[PDB]
Amino acid sequence: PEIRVTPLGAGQDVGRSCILVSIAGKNVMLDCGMHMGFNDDRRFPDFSYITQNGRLTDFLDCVIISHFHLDHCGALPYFSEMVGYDGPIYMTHPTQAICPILLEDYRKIAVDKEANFFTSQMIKDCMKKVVAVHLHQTVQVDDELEIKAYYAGHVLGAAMFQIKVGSESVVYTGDYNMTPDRHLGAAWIDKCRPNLLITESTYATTIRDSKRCRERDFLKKVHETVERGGKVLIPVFALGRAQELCILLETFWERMNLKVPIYFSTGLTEKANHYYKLFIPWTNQKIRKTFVQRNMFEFKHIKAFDRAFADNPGPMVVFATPGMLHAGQSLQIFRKWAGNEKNMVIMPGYCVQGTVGHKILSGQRKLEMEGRQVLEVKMQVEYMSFSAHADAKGIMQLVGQAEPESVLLVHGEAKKMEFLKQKIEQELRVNCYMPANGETVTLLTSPSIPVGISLGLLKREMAQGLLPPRLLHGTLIMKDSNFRLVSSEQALKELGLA
Amino acid sequence: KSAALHIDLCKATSPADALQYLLQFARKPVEAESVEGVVRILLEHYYKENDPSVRLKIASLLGLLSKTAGFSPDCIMDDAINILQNEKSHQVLAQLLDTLLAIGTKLPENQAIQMRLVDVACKHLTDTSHGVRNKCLQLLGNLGSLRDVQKIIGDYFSDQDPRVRTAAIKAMLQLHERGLKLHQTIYNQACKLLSDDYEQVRSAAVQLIWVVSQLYPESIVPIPSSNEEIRLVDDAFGKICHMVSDGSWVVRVQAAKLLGSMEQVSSHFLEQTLDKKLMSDLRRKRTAHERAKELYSS
Amino acid sequence: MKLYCLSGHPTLPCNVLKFKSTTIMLDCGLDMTSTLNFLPLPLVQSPRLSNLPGWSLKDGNLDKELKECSGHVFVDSVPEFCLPETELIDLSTVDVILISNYHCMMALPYITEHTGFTGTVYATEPTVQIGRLLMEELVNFIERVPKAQSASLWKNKDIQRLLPSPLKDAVEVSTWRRCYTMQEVNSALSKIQLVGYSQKIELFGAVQVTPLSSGYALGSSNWIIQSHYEKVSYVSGSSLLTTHPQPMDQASLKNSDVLVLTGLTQIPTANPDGMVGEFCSNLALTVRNGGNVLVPCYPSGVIYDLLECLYQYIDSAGLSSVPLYFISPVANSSLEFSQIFKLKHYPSIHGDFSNDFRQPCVVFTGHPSLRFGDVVHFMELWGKSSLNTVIFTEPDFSYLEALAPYQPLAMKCIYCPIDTRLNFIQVSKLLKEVQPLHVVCPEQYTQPPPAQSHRMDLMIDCQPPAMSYRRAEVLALPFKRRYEKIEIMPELADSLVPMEIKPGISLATVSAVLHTKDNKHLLQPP
Repeated sequence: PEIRVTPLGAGQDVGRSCILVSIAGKNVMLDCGMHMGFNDDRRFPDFSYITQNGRLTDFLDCVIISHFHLDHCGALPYFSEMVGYDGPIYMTHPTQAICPILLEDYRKIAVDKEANFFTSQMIKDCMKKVVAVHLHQTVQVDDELEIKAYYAGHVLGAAMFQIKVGSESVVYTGDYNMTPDRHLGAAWIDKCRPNLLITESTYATTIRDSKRCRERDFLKKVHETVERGGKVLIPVFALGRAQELCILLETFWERMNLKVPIYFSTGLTEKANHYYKLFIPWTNQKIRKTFVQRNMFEFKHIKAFDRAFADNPGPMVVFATPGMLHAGQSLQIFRKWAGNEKNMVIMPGYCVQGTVGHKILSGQRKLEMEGRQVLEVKMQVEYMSFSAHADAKGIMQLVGQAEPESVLLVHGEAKKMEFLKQKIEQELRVNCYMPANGETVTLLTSPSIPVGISLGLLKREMAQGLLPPRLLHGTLIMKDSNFRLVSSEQALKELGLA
Repeated sequence: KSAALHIDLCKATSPADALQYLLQFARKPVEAESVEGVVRILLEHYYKENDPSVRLKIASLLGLLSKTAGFSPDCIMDDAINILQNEKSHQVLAQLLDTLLAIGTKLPENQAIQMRLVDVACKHLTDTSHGVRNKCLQLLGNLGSLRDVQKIIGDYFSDQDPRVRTAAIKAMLQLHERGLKLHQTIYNQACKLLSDDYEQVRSAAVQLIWVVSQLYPESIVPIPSSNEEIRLVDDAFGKICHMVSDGSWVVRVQAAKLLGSMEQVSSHFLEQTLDKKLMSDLRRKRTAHERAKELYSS
Repeated sequence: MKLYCLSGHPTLPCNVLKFKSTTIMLDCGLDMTSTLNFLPLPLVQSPRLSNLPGWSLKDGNLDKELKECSGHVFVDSVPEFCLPETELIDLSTVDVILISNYHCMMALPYITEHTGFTGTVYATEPTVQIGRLLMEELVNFIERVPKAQSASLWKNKDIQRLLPSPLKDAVEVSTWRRCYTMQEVNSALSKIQLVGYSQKIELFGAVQVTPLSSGYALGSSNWIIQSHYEKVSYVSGSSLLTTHPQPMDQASLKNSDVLVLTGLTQIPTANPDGMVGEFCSNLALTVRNGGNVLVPCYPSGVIYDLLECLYQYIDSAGLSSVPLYFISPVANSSLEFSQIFKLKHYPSIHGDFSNDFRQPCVVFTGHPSLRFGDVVHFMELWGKSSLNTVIFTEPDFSYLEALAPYQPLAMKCIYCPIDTRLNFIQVSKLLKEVQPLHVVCPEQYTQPPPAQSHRMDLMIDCQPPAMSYRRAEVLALPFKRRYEKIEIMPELADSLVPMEIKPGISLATVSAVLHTKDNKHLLQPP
């Protein structure tokens, strides 16, 4: 009755979220990722379990993937042919639609950078081995184990998954936002009482209101820039992140409106527009209602921007493509904005992508590119946590609703996690971990044995209960098939001994 | 027509023939003196009939006849009580208890009400019957005095079914609304069940916490509970806040109205409020501003 | 287990299951044949209605409130809808209500706002919304014209005995009520909690209910009510194959102790596909001759299946420039849902429609009943022209009732009823495999249909009990064994003391004490 959890890529390290979980006799991998900022050695978090059993299918019963981010599902196509996995890969319906979109786009950026990467061929192969699981739908993946989705917010398709085989439930909760950000209300999990709760610890410091604070900060920053041709250079790594940026720009225009200039994500913002409109069910309840009665996500400005914002020194509000990548549209945009007063750049996400993340952290003017390029920046660097995620207050709350026997911290930095772990240990009467990459926690539980009573017996004892001391006798019949509890007399009669 | 009806009831060919006739009679109204007629007849039939289905409707009919404007339910409450003692299926008994509650409210005389209450305390102890228990709680609550009643209700506060738990809370709540004064024992009991699994229970629980909070704001809770001693109302306000942040959309609605309605909260605690956690469902959001303005006056 | 049957009609059942100390109202349905019984009510005063005679019932009494059209009586009150009997079982005691299909969930707000009930209705997300816009559609139609002032005044038994055949056959007369307001609709929809498919929503820690996929139109949710020992399965609106909606979950409905089947083909000789084809032919023929086409349909289900075929025929026939004008308030909403999950829709008649009206067209109108809605008015305009046709696509209402008040009509009348719901052969094949021990289904299914002599009737090996109105029927199941889990740290050890009697049987003396927390059982040593 021991459940062994070993993060091969998650744990103390943020990104490459991969967590193997051995509830009873069943192994289940919780994600499989592409840690960014490294040319090699991090395409796929190394697979100890793979090295042991040649075929993954035999060793691994099942794989649940949280959502489309390259962090989580990025290296899901690794597994098409090379390590040769077959079985039900389980994502929510919104996830699986957008998952290939980001897979292929990264595939594109990788080949222009030779590298033995998955072609579209093998990405498609891997995608053909996928089962879509609706929200709050209990699906038995095996005879014994079953998995149920929950609403994780964060993005359309963020599924909080509870793998339960018997009475012991491990509920992973990765990238869940506990506030009603746009496109998403607050993430609800019911009172499962799972044995182990696994959480994202990206924010181990308690934050202000998710929406109001982020509006205030954005507006202030924009106004500050605007004085002398204030530029905008904002990285956006997701489809639903682009929409967020567009809404923020709309808000700016509403409050101010002094400068007409607006820019959009990229050429194919048509697509994002499309996808969001498609999945009305999953979106925030209120937002969906508003959409059924109002127009959603109008944008026709991207094309106008591109030409205007081709290395010229104006006010254009450009949210460029993949900011924290080796190359891309975003890198080009950053190079364009580099070394001018006009320029202000915002890091909307967590801005933790290996080397680029480190550069963001220390914000060194004398920054060195991977190639032999000398770029010196003299713009204003401000970071805001506008990224959809749960603050350390939020983590506390969800721990509350689940109220597990224990918690395990993955997907934050160790320092931050340490403090959070201490807090949770003090606050709720549970013992919580913060394991490193490749380190397993053998958290002992015990078996909870299900047996059937005779209804007569139960009734009688219940009656004894209410008038007040309540000792109850009787025997078990044990065929190992149908464990039953019967009365003294009844058992005697059953086995035929007078 | 009273004696014709008598004849029709027995002449039923099958159990389910009897059932329909009773049903049809339900749909024709009965005057003061014919209601006396039919009650008697319908009791007689009840004795002699072996199918529960029919017994159940007989009971429903009885209740309907009790509720008649002209009718006074005297000389047949004793009969009802007698049949209660010697009945055997929980559904029918619950229906009869419901009839008894109807009878109780029909005439406000002190003596008969008390008799009925005692009868229902007896029926309150019924076992593995979720429904007799609930009906009993309801009736106790409805026919109750102005202490013993209040003390009784806590027993069923801690009951197997959440369905009984709720009923108990509502019963106490009812006792308040007929001009009674609940005790601080009740307060502690209400604080003990604010964090039950079922959504119903939680809804009711805060309702009551608010009730007793308004009853004893001046009183204080001696227990430190990891801090220095503070006011009852202070703690009540706190507990109701927590509920705003609880994991349900309807539990929050309960909290919001009550949080706003709270008075003589200490200026410190009132200032500190996390009532600005308005989010998600926009019904709650709208609701929580309404009372904000009512009490910003204050 | 006692199941109380509270509604007569096979189509809308409202059957209340008392089981494992928890009672469930398996559906809430509004019948609507009573409404077809009353005289039709137009948006704008129609000459005929004003100039109609009485039926000369005489015998003293009423000549005001009974009329005569083509030798058939109607009543000069507002159409009144039959609703499931409320008397046999108290609503309070029926705990939660499960609601299967959006068509079958009407009359929810009657009960919730009229007769006392404090529980939580469980219905899957699509059906709630579709049903919401359908009741709003219904309320709008009856309240467009305030002619509800009048009283029926024919309900008396004596009056019924003397009056003629059409009215005579009302199974209940006294339970008829005028339609609920938009407030009650709102209350009803509010109390519904939206529960997805295959979701194990458990009530009061007693039984586990879950809405399985039925195969029928979007939101069609047959239900299984299991308790770890007895699985009771409820099988309404459960068309096998209807294309787009997720198919019927036969495997999930398998090995059910007690199967209740209620939704089934209104027409046994449906021949769905053929009728769709014929429909489109007829429409085409008439638009070609230059006469107009009228289709009385609802705002979901059948409407969209018929639209996809029409487009295809136009593509194949090149019969363009014939405006397909859909006229209904919630048309807006209807199309929106289709999107979420050359036709021009106008919420308001005498508006965009009037300005854009063209000489030939195919108009899909307000209500199939022909009593309340916009159909009435267009029916009147096109009645007097032989050219113009009316196609009844809807099975709910018999061909002949609509024809009855409007009997002197020139319009060519065509019947093209399409029901995707399981056929009797389909139900027969379903039930061999699903293999349930007792099945409960209305009398209607038990006997062959009145129309046809032939033995198409629903039969199972176990000879299934026939339901009926006001019939409380008790099936033959007593609970024999119920679950109880064993403690981990204290109990397991002491209760792991087996003493072997036989090779395959062991015996352990178990002593503990039981806490009955939230209706669950746990034995642990004191």
